[PDB]
Amino acid sequence: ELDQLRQEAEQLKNQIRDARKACADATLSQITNNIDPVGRIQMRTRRTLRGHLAKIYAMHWGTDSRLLVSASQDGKLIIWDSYTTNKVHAIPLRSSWVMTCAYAPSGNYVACGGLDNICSIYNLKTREGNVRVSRELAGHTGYLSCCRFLDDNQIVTSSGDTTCALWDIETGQQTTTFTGHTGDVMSLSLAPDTRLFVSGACDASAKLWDVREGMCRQTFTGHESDINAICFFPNGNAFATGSDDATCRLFDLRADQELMTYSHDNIICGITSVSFSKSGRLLLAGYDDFNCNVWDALKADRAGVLAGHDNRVSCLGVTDDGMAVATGSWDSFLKIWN
Amino acid sequence: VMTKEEQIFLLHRAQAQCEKRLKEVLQRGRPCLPEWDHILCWPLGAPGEVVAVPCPDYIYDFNHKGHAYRRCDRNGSWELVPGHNRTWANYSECVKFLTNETREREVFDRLAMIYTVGYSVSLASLTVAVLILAYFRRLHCTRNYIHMHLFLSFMLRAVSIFVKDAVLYSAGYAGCRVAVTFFLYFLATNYYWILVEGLYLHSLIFMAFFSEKKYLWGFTVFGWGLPAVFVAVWVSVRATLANTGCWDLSSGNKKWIIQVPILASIVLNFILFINIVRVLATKLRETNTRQQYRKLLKSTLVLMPLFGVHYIVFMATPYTEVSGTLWQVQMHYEMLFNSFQGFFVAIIYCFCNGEVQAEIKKSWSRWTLAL
Amino acid sequence: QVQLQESGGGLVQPGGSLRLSCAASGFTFSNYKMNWVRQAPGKGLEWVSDISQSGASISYTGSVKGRFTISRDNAKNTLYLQMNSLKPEDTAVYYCARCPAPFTRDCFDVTSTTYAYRGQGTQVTV
Amino acid sequence: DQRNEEKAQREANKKIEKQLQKDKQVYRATHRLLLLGAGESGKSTIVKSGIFETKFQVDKVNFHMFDVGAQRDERRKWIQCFNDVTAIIFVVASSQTNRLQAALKLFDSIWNNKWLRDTSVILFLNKQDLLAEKVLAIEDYFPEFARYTTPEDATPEPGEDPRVTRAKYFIRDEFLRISTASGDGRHYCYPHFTCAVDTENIRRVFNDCRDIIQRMHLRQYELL
Amino acid sequence: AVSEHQLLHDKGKSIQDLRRRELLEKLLAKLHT
Amino acid sequence: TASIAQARKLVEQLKMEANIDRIKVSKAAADLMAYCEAHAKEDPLLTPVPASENPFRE
Repeated sequence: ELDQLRQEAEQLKNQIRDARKACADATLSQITNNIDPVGRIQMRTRRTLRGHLAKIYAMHWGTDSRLLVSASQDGKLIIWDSYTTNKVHAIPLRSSWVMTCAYAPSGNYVACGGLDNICSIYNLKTREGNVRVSRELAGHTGYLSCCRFLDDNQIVTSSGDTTCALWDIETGQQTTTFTGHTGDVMSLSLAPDTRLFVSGACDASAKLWDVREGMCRQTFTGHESDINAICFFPNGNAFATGSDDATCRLFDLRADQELMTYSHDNIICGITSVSFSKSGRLLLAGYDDFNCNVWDALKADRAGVLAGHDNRVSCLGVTDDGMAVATGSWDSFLKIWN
Repeated sequence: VMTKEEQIFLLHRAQAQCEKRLKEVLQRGRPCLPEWDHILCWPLGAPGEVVAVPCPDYIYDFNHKGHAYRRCDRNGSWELVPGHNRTWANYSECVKFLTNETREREVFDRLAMIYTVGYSVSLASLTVAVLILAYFRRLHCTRNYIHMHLFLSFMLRAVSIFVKDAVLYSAGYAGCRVAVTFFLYFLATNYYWILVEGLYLHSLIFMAFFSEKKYLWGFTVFGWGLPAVFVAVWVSVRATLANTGCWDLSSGNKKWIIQVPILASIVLNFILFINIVRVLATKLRETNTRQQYRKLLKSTLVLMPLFGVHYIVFMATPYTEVSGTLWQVQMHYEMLFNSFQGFFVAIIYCFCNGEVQAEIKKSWSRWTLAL
Repeated sequence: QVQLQESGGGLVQPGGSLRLSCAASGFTFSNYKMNWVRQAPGKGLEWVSDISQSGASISYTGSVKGRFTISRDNAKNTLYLQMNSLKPEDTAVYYCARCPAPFTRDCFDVTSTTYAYRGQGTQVTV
Repeated sequence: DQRNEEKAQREANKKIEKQLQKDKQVYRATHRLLLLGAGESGKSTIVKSGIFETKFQVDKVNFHMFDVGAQRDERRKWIQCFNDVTAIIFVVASSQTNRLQAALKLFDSIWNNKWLRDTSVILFLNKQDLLAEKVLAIEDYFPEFARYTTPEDATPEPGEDPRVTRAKYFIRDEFLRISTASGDGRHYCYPHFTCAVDTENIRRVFNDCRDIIQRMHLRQYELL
Repeated sequence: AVSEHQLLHDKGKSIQDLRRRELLEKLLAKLHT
Repeated sequence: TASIAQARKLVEQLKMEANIDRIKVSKAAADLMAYCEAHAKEDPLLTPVPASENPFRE
């Protein structure tokens, strides 16, 4: 009875569509129509960070807003002091095709990973002093696209085998495995409370997961192409996605709907990175046209354009205190704006 | 080669000998006694003779085959010119000789104007070029470092020519010599930086795998160091074996210390130019028509001023008479090309380059949006 | 939601004809390049035909040139395939695949075993 | 007074840069290759975990070859990593289902990708003995073979059929039909014919890489 | 021969030749005419 | 046959996510608007900071 299951699934998705179209009593634009506009926002490159030989695929801020890690496909992790533009560490990797890097909230660990299907975990605060590898977590089938810590003992990884995983670093084992994406899972973002996370794959679908119940809660559609970036809203009741269809979209977790699209007629390049401000009123987005637009989140108006990279920007991150935004790009340069 | 001071000295020496010979005659008929007329010593003559004296051998510009004539009066004195308090003489056979007529003065002023206009244009363009290349950090390559050194060499060549023909042509002192030394050194460094760029392109193609830092320091020493060596040897042999006045007058076969290495650089760079055009023809043929030849021609013509292949036309020409047409065409050609070569390099490699144009456009756009 | 549903398959007397159709929903049909793939029983997914954004460029595989015809209707959001002079070697389930990203001259992974922007298929058995 | 704390930072940074310079000079001296192919294509014959790494040295020049082992057949997200390589080695079995047309479609997508516009391809058309012994024993799958004629640049070895030459030159022209329609001088295609066992392929990769680097340099000076 | 170096010598010679000629011409001035 | 298991697990997942209580979009928009308004003054990228308090160029 394959056809019966097909028609059951279609009846179910039509019931979901009916349940969603009854809760859209008004649009976000109709409610934020009277808010005063944010004003044109102009940032400047405070610091430019040089030292990487090749393209930068990943950066992650530290939780103290000074230290910053970056990954280059020449095979080096570098931890920078952004206030002084000093390289605090420089870690040689074993496989050069790094594609993700993360920073532990405690500050004693850094995780890399890429086309080797392994997530390595480096110890920065070691008894001797030089940065060695603590664990190499094998067990994925495809490349490692993202990874985020939870504590110094847990880490969630996203992969090209259509699977997210939860790891226990002391054992090297896979606690929970997350299944459901039919395409390569390209991004993650943890909630502020570390009880959920949302992932976006190359099937135009974002899914919400329960880290302790190990199950998928809601599924969000609306994009027309692959989802490259996901960032949570500052309170954990929304998130924003970037796609290859040159649009960002804003979804709600309690309405189970999409609220806003951030698109322009002169934008035909895909989106790489996404970030919210500390207030959540601006949405920063990096594009393949080497720029970074700054949107009004409560509206759909562009408040500024960060210009200055001469290749594909692939990385964004706003600090925990909200002082700076840091961009990396395929021109092997990091920039800090303010 | 024959200075005014040397001619005066020879006249002094000739007078001293004339006076000694006169004393021997004066202490010993009615002949006309010998006399010094400021240029030649007349011999003892007999009354009534017309005394013919071969033109002096110590007067540079006189006809060495002529004779001067002086009339000896029958009364034992040299014949007088009627109405004048002077004796008669005719020197025409010695001097008719040298009546050549100066014209080349202009040919020299015209040359000066040609190259001063050329060097002014080139110097302005090249200062602008070095500023453009130095400001934008994206244009910092090894190639652009060698270009910066080439531009600096051009500018110093122009400055040295200006200082030289302001100090020397408004002698026998220190500053004239320093000016000439700086002129020669900066000529040499410009030629050798042309050769360095040829060698760098040749090694980028035919070696294509080499350490940039070692080669960059080696070329930096080759471009400013070997000139130091042979200009030092030149001032050393000057200050000991010639040391005559300002060192601008050629002193006997030791101008080759500075000139052999330059001509060697010229022939080497021509060889490398031919080799580069050969590899370009090969590569454009293996791409797969007359767009072929148009592109080959454009590449050859843009390489033409960088390797400096216009020097090989007249470098084999020896030192020629100034009154000759070979001198004329050579001087006009080489002044006009040497003075504008830096302008050509500046245009081709800093204003018509794609990278510099994209960079100045994006900077101008961002600073237009800034206001 | 990206949705592609094909229609028109059936049983055809060898030598007959069919007109397959593909309705698309969830995206701007005019920004993409569209495809037909094919899965014969026991064999892998092969490629039949593409068409550009405006139907200017059209490519066919070797064994369908002269027989198949592709066409778009951007106002009606429908893609077509006209199969003529059918052979027993054409018995396969036919899909309507969409290239992943818009405005791109290339598109990659259409004949992959797990491709997201592909319909569920329709059966043609000659 | 914490210049005590800042001079230690400057010292650590100085040591990091003096090591990064050595890493730079060993990075830019090495060439990187991406070995790409299909199943049963001879990609493993040329070699003789998501990434397999192969290190070798021809004429004192260090090459670094990579082969994607444990990845899925999606490719549109991890092939963007291998821009900024010297060449993409592409292996094709030139001899059930049409694998030749699939290799053609993959070559077309690699050629026209927005990020691989600057990367060139060393095309290896494998299995020439099989192609020969099948042609003496192609028109069903490609209707323009009967229309095709052997090129003027046909240079077979002494002892070759005039009809196997035509098959292999047809396949080469079918790849050059794609590589010629776009790019106009930013990336190139270097097609070659290889059998099962022959050791000239390493020297061929060496020569093609030399040509690629030379063209890069002549383009920096705007002479090509 | 480098043109700039040769021109230096050629102009310097011309200056010296004129000055030498001026000496003999001033002497010949009254001696012959 | 594995398609059968795939389809039925898809049905069970759709059933799990089809019964969840939703609030109206007006309410969620009001919540996001309120959060944006309550933290407008604590945001350096939206309200810039005096250069004495900016740690990146003083």
